[PDB]
Amino acid sequence: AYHSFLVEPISCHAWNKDRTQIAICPNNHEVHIYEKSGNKWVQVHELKEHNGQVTGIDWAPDSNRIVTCGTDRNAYVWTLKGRTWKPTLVILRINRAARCVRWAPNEKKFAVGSGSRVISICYFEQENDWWVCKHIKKPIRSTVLSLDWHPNSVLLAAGSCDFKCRIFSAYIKEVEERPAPTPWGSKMPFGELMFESSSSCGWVHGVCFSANGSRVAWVSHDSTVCLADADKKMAVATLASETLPLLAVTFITESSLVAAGHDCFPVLFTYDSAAGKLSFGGRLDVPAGLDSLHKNSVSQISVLSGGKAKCSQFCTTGMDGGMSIWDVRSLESALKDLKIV
Amino acid sequence: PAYHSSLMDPDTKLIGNMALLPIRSQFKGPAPRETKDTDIVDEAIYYFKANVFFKNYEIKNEADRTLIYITLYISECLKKLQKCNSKSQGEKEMYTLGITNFPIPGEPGFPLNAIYAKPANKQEDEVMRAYLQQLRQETGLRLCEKVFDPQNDKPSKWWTCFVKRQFMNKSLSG
Amino acid sequence: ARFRKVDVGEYDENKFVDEEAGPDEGEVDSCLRQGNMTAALQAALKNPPINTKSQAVKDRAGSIVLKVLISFKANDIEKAVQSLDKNGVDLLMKYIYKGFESPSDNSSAVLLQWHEKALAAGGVGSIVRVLTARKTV
Amino acid sequence: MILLEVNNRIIEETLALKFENAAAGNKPEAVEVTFADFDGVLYHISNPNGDKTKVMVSISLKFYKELQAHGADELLKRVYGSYLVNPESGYNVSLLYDLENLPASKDSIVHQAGMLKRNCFASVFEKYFQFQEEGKEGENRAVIHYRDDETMYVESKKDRVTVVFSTVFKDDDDVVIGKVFMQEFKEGRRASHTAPQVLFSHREPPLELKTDAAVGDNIGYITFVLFPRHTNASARDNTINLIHTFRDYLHYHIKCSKAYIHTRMRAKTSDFLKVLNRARP
Amino acid sequence: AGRLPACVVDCGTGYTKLGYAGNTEPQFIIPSCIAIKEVMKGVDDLDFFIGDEAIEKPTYATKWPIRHGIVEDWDLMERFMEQVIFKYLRAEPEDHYFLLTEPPLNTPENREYTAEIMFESFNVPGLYIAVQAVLALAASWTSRQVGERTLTGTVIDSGDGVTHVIPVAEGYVIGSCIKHIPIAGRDITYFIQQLLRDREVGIPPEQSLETAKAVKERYSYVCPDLVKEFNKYDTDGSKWIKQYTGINAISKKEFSIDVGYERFLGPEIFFHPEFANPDFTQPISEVVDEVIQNCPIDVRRPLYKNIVLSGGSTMFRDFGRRLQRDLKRTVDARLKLSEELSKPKPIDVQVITHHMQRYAVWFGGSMLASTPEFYQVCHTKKDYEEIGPSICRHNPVFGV
Amino acid sequence: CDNGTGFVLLTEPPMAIQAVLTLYAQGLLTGVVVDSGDGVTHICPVYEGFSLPHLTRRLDIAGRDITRYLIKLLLLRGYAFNHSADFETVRMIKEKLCYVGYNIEQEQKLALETTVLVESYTLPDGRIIKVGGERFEAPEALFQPHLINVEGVGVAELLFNTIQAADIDTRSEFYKHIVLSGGSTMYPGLPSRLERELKQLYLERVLKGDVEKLSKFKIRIEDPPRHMVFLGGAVL
Amino acid sequence: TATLRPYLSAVRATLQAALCLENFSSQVVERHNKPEVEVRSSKELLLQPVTISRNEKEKVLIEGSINSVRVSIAVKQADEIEKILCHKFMRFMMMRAENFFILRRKPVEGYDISFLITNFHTEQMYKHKLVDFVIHFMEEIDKEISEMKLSVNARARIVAEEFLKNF
Ligand SMILES: Nc1ncnc2c1ncn2[C@@H]1O[C@H](COP(=O)(O)OP(=O)(O)OP(=O)(O)O)[C@@H](O)[C@H]1O
Ligand SMILES: Nc1ncnc2c1ncn2[C@@H]1O[C@H](COP(=O)(O)OP(=O)(O)OP(=O)(O)O)[C@@H](O)[C@H]1O
Ligand SMILES: COc1ccc(N2C(=O)CS[C@H]2c2cccc(Br)c2)c(OC)c1
Ligand SMILES: [Ca+2]
Ligand SMILES: [Ca+2]
Repeated sequence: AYHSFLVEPISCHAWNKDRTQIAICPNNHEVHIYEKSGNKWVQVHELKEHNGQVTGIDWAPDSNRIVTCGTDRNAYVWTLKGRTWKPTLVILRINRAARCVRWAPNEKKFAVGSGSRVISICYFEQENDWWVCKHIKKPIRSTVLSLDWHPNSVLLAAGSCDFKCRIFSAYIKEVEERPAPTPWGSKMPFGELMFESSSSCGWVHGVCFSANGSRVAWVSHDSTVCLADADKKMAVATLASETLPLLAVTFITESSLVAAGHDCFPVLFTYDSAAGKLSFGGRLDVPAGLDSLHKNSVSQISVLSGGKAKCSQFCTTGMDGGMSIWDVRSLESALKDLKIV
Repeated sequence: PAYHSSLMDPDTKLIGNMALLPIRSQFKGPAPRETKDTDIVDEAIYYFKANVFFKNYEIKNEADRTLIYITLYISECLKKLQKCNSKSQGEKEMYTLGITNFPIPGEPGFPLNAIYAKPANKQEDEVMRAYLQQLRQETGLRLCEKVFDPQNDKPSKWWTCFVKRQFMNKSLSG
Repeated sequence: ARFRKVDVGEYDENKFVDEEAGPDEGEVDSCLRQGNMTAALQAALKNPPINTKSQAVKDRAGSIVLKVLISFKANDIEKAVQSLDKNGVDLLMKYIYKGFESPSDNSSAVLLQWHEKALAAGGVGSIVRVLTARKTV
Repeated sequence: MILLEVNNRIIEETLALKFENAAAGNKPEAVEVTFADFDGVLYHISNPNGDKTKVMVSISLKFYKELQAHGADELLKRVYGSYLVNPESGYNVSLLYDLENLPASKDSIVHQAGMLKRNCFASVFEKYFQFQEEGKEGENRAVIHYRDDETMYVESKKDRVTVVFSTVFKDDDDVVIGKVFMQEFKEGRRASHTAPQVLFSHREPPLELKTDAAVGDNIGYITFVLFPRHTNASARDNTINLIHTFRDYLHYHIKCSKAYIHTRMRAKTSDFLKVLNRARP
Repeated sequence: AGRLPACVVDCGTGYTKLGYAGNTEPQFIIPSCIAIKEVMKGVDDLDFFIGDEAIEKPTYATKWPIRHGIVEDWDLMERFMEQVIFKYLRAEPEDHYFLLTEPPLNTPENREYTAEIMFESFNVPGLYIAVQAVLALAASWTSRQVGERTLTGTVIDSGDGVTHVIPVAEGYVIGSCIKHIPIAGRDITYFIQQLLRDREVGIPPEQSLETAKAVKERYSYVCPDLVKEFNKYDTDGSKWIKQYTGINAISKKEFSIDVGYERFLGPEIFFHPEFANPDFTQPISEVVDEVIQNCPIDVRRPLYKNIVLSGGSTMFRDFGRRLQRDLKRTVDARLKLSEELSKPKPIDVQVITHHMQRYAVWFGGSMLASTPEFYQVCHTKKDYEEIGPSICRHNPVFGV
Repeated sequence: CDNGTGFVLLTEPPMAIQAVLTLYAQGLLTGVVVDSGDGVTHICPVYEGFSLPHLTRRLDIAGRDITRYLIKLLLLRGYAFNHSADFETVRMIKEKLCYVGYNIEQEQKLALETTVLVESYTLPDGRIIKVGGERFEAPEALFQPHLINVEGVGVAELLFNTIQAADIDTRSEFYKHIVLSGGSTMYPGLPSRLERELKQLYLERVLKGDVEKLSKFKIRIEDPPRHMVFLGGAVL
Repeated sequence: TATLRPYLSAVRATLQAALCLENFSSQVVERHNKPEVEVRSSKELLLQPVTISRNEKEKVLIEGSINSVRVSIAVKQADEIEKILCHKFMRFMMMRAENFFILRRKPVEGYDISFLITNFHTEQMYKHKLVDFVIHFMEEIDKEISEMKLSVNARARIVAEEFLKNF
């Protein structure tokens, strides 16, 4: 199920709680929100505040709040008042572009990765009435490309151009408290580096925690996909691909990953817990001048329903301005040789 | 720009929104009697060759409406005069053309309907029709002595040449 | 404007910093004379100088692997390449590109043949890892 | 246009207009014109002392003395007769036309005037085509510097007359485009076996120069060997008309060659841009 | 200057002016056309003619590369220069600096393309791309009305394509304030052709335009008032109606016709376009006033006091008078309403008409390329070599 | 109300002080303010609470100058601009396309060797022009006055001397609290250029050359997202 | 040839692996955005430069970075006339780099022509088509250079004949 929102790139997207609306960045300074009406999409909002290209974009489900970050070095939390979205400025205190952003699952915090080689954890102080933030600096040495929160809203996965996937503690006791011990460690003071990949090459474009947080997976520019298992001393299974670099990835079950990138199509990866190994599960997109649904690189993927434990539908957006909805069930029946988990 | 009538008077009468200007004529009609050396028909004929090239004409006085009407009618005379073969045969057909019931303001066929007021009632109607006809018989009579080279059977090519131009791209026949 | 000539960035504290012997000559030579190619390739793709700053020792390994690729017979290339594992193909691909940097005689003619075979086994991704490497042959 | 013309259009149209008016009975208009020709020639057409009934045509050539040493004055006198007068200060030859006393066939002198330059050159060739014919050998060859850094050498031999040109190529590449052209001249007899023979040397001067020859990576030497069928009285003029335009003929074509390539480049570059913009959605 | 005069080329929509600097009149004035034959192998690219010789070639197609509107064919222009140089001017291109005139508001890219041809193909020792308006202004310094050099003024260039109203300040054109008028020498000829079709008989069909163009150049003028003029004509047709004759190509016979109202009616379209153009109705005097009014306040009077003419279509007798008068009426009228709306010091409007008008641009170009200044400012072959064609984007101003 | 030499309880022009209102909005009492608008550019050091008339300097180069320079620059590239007539037009071009170069030698290479800097801008009359290297050439005036024929040292070196002529017990506080203010301080890269320029100067005229001791040089130029002066009044 | 198809094949596979770019805001300068392969101010953003040679004269240099790729081509120049024709042609195209938005105004030292493809190009154009263009370009410039050579020679002959046959 492919839909064209524009011939230009969809820099990033984010869906609201009931996947009734989707927010996309048309490769510019704004964010357009579309809503489904029958079998059509109807544009309903336009968020024009960023004075630079929007890079990140997320939607806190329950509080129904949208957060955005752009190359203008700013982040804005958007709150819906009546029939219009109003932006509240958050000072990230970074001197370089913001590159990505994600709300923690508990909706009380949000992290922004930037070209300042730092991660800005933001929260609201209802006292002085506004958003502040603490910086996670060490040992980041380059631009942070992607982020993903662990289910406990404390552990944070981050991929940067220094070729590393790292897990940091994002503990902000001003709005939450003592995180319960996790297989990644018991001590989680703010900024604590819980884990760092070992590879010394390949920019890490995407990172993703599994539904229960015991596993983190990342995709690098050296055309490889990795997964670290905390229930196995943080061992890392690696799989070198024969094709182009993946740019986005996410679990669809505790042992299955779906990624997409410059090949322009979604693929499947499975993890053998026992063997501690990853395998290529195959192409999910089965047949301009291309046999793929998207006509350019897919740069984002997101779970629409079933969560990361039993994903039934997922979404991809790419540089072709396309947005595609994939149904796991339908895929399994169309590719009888497909084996998930 | 174009050439406008200067005969409008603070005491000039009206028939519709046209100016009922006097004319030195022996034909019958409601036209006031003219005493001055020249009148509205003379003014229109003097300005013809120049005005006929213009496409846009700004109506200033109700006098301009009478002036425009005569200008358009002159064109009609040339169309008919052209095919004549003697000042005499020409004068004959000027009468015959002057008698034809051309369209009047408010009627289909009369151009400039957005500019000329329609006769308000049956009286204004008959009087307007009478004033236009009078103007025609008189205009047509004077053109002849202007159009036929002193050597009869010769409608001057200097008049005939205008036979295809249309003042403001309009026509009393179109 | 004397001061605008010193690149202060040069001493910047953000300037990223990378994480800082070869094949057995006799082994491959044996396999070569000894009889067959495939084993020679594997011996040649062994212990690459990925960690030595010496351009000489790196060029040393290069010469060895190269000699093997030329000694091969156009029709024995596919078989050999296919004996390698993914990591092997990746490393082979790196030697082929290093080869392209030293044209002599018609070594490129043969290197292009190996590239075709290596590409068939490792896919475009093996080339990606040639570009991605921070430590190389 | 492949061959270059030999007559100056400005001279011809300026005289033609004046004559047409003189014969029509109109008063004379004043005339002042400065212009040029190839090989650094400078002309001047004017009214001496402001007398409009008089039209003077003057030509200036830096190397005129050399042509004078080879019968130039005598030849010009034959062709122009009474129209030739003392030269205007700054010029070497001056033609004078009295608008009040013109010949019956004006169109005839108008064309001879247009050839003023070519006629200043004529004598050097007639002298050697004359030697060759009278079997007078051993006569010293002539050296004409038609340009500041180029020379033409003419020598008569038993059965042939040789005309050598020491030409220069500015753009180092132009030497190459030139070698290509001279190569076809070299093999010309494969196209016309009776045509003159052309030899070509690059950097090295021919034997016919045995004399301050210029050695250089940009100097080209073109030898034309003219035979009796080219030098006799019947072909002589046409031969002179061709041979004297050779050097400018070669450079003219080299430049037109580059023009034709520019069009090729425009067509190809344009083709590419189409394929590139087709890569857009 | 050195030994040889520089080459000066002014290529117009309809005619090209060629010659050597220093002269008062061009040595050649030919139609701006080129006739070609239509995978060019051999040397077919050289089989072309230009100017008059290119107009009615039996087996060649005529082409007009220069004309407001369509993209420029550089192949055609480059070829054109080959003959301009080796056939007409007969100049060794490497021995002469060249001055070429560009159309108003020409892009800088086109300047680089011109430099590529001149330096790369013809190997000239120097090039100068001149702005017509500046040369026009300079040409006028030749007038007895203006005895003091100035490069501030309003240029009215009317030739064969479109008439331009170009304001110049201290030598630099205020491009954002340029305006053009859909009326020129070709429009006028076409109009006179229509008036003649309506009256005169015998004019050879394939000579209709030819005869009009001739009547226009020999008998036309701008009258002060239409009705009065018409009256003079109908009153004493003896001293106004002229006679014109020509030879009809197919019979080589003479055909004569009466020349009449067209004499003054043709040029009238400058002042009343609606006469022959349904889409344009703004009188020239108003366009000029409109243009000047759009320029900086503090330069408006200098522009009004130095409106300069240029081009063959400004050669009609009393063109300057008519224009100055109509422009004074418009200006004086406006100043009145402002006073009558409450003390603007009267604005001096003056249109300059001089003897070197028909070829104002070429003449201006000739005079400039005859000065020592010209050789200093002009870009050289070495500059083009070391910096590239971009140097020809800017062409220094001088003369004052 | 904040009054401006070009645009519009009341702000007051250097030499409520505008420099303090700026620092104030940042919740600061000490620090040096660099305010560049449409007419002039100042450097106002503020010590714990209020301004210091002395040591405050000024630069005869700002917005209007950069706009003017951009007009000359576009003229040298073949575009027929008039200094009085198109001033507003080029100003908009300046605001949309101009920026400050980090490494000039590097910027010149990009402009001279590639077309990545080339941007199109449509003029009011419909014509389309192209602006490339002049995008960073115009603002460079701020660092090299002579380019626009003005004597001086350039905002960067000027900012250096201001803080050097200050107490040694304050130099640190000031250095780590330089804040930008004004429309002419929004050129992308301006903050970075200042920092690089300051480090260079420091290493040469302070550290005399001791490169190793540079790393511990605390340089933080605050370039807040927001017309700080107006902002200052508001809060107060 | 027997060696052209294999050469172009290697070049194509290499270009596809290198044309994997994304928008990248400067990390060194506040709010700038520059082709990393040109400024090279962040070692970690540059990929390894690689070459593909056909022989010792014909080759291609491909330099990757996170947001741009520089491609340099060593064109086949068999003789003198071919050398100058190639230089004139490459120059002709470079003077027009703005319309040829993926060309570089000057070649990397050692090559005859260089391309600079950025994320902006790969965003607006199908990267597989840009790959095709480079390969297409490589094949076409040899043909064009050959046609020009024949063209010069052919016109040179007719020119010599025309002059000679008039004597
Ligand atoms: N005396 C004259 N009166 C009216 N028109 C004339 C006169 N002489 C020449 N013309 C007209 O001048 C026109 C040519 O003018 P000119 O060659 O100066 O302009 P152009 O440069 O060719 O065109 P443009 O400058 O617009 O590109 C022709 O229409 C010619 O008929
Ligand atoms: N985004 C921008 N980038 C660069 N310059 C800008 C920008 N926006 C405005 N400017 C310029 O900054 C100047 C206006 O600055 P400001 O708005 O600070 O002036 P002002 O406060 O009215 O005057 P001053 O600040 O001189 O009293 C003008 O030159 C304007 O063009
Ligand atoms: C329509 O074809 C043209 C394109 C460009 C120009 N020219 C220029 O752009 C710079 S000067 C002028 C010109 C004039 C003669 C030859 C050459 Br090449 C170029 C030109 O002359 C007006 C014609
Ligand atoms: Ca002209
Ligand atoms: Ca201010």
